[PDB]
Amino acid sequence: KALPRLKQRYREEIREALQQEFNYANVMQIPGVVKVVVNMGVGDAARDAKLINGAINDLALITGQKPEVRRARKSIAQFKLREGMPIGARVTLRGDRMWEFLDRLISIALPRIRDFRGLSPKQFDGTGNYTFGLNEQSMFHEIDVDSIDRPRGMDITVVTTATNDAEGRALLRALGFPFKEN
RNA sequence: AGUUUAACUGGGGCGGUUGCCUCCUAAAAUGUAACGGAGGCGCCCAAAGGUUCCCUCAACCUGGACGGCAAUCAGGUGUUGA
Repeated sequence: KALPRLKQRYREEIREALQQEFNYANVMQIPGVVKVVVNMGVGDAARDAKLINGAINDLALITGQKPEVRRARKSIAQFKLREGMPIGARVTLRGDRMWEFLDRLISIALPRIRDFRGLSPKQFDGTGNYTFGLNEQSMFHEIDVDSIDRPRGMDITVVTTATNDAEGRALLRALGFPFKEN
């Protein structure tokens, strides 16, 4: 029909490749990309919550979704933080938007960041769910670079049905993630 | 000039206290004294009430850019210690 590039590639070849690398007794034990979450934790919004709107605009122009403004769970004296205030913009991404954002990320943004010597393959939680982070936003072409007054990084996590870092790493590298060899 | 100027009080005075709520004392019903042991109240909320629906934390582990023990994100453990 009109499936995303990455998704048709996934269910055409990557599933079989993962089966070969890990002979799974059941097809439903195959790893799959559940979701990707883009956090934009901005703790600098406590003193002034005017940076959160820029975080929102950035995440929207990146992913395609209005983010969820994560109110603080707790007040912290050191971080100048009360409860309930806007610290962080989260976007959950599932399905077609997820696959499209991953293709965009891989094929555009990661080679667009300065001095891209790869992403660490050790950055797995222990359940085949990856998480890396960025220090800025201009790596996404969707943003007008002239309109970037403040750098605003993020934490991108890719959570999968994999049950270990090995299968997760296989899946991500098959999708085409830049895992440097260390 | 007429009068008032409290009481409890291990004598009285000084000090402290005086009403309400919670615990212990209190002896497994209730209740139970002491200038016995500890605290709190003299409000707040127009939602912090009503109802319908939904959810389940804290803590810990692991991974994560600033981010640090601890901000927000992900996964897991977690039947309750929040």
